[PDB]
Amino acid sequence: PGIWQLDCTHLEGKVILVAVHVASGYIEAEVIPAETGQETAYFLLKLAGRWPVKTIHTDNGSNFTSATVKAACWWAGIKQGVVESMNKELKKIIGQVRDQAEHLKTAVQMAVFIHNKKSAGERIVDIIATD
Amino acid sequence: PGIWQLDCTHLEGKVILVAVHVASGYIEAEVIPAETGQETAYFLLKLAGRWPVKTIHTDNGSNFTSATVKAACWWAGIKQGVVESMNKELKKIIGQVRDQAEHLKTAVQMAVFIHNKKSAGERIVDIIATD
Ligand SMILES: Cc1c(-c2c([C@H](OC(C)(C)C)C(=O)O)n(C)c(=O)c3ccccc23)cc(F)c2c1CCCO2
Ligand SMILES: Cc1c(-c2c([C@H](OC(C)(C)C)C(=O)O)n(C)c(=O)c3ccccc23)cc(F)c2c1CCCO2
Repeated sequence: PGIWQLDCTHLEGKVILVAVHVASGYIEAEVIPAETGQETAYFLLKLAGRWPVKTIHTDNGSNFTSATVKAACWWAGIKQGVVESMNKELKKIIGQVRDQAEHLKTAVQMAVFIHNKKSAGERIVDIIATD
Repeated sequence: PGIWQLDCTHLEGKVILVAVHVASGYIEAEVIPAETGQETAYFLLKLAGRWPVKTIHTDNGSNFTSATVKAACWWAGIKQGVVESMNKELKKIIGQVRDQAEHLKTAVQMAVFIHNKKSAGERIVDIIATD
């Protein structure tokens, strides 16, 4: 309901931060300059401002040890194979549309759109609203 | 239902792109480096990937003339005093929390969170889900 999994993946020497709403498979993603606490914190603030984020999961717990990330979670009131499949599907879609944009970040957002419409977007709206 | 108003506002020599979902008052915002078509286009791709965006309104139509923006609207299938009040409320909240962060962008996302929880976030979930 309020559980999100956040992980970073690397592509073309850039870092893609991927958040998956576990119950629906819905994704939000950003291309970030480096895999740093400051970027993770800022991403969390944005995420928490639009969805009711209760709990964050990750495949790399050390991701969430910086004072900056701890601050974001404190302020927003957050605590610590669906996700694997959603990440798999996203990487595949990026591959499929990559040639249609100059910038990786553009391909990433095209892939997020395709994924969420193919839905995960309808399902998250349903879960948060009925809950 | 699918109508969003996008406008830029300037604060501390930076540019804040503010999108308001007209029916609910819900806001998404980003601090962007410059008031350019490339930034607007990228913002639209992200917005359209998470919400069902049908129509975009603005107080400055010239904002949406670049080939980049036209491309975003084409690809995502988008066409061209609530908004004034929501923008007013956002600027006020940024003012109120500004001293709590180093970076303006951080204050902006704190203000978006406060605004959406004070709700606009619950109402958009309701409108998109029942529609
Ligand atoms: C100050 C701060 C920080 C914080 C920052 C802020 O910048 C980020 C880009 C990391 C979000 C800021 O603008 O102040 N910075 C820059 C820090 O250096 C920092 C150090 C320790 C603890 C928090 C922060 C991080 C947060 F997630 C946060 C807050 C305030 C409440 C909302 O959540
Ligand atoms: C190529 C492109 C462009 C586009 C780009 C892209 O970069 C942005 C940062 C502007 C999103 C890109 O990565 O290719 N660029 C860089 C252009 O120079 C451009 C020029 C004319 C028309 C579209 C674009 C803009 C779009 F909104 C877009 C697309 C493809 C379909 C999805 O929507």
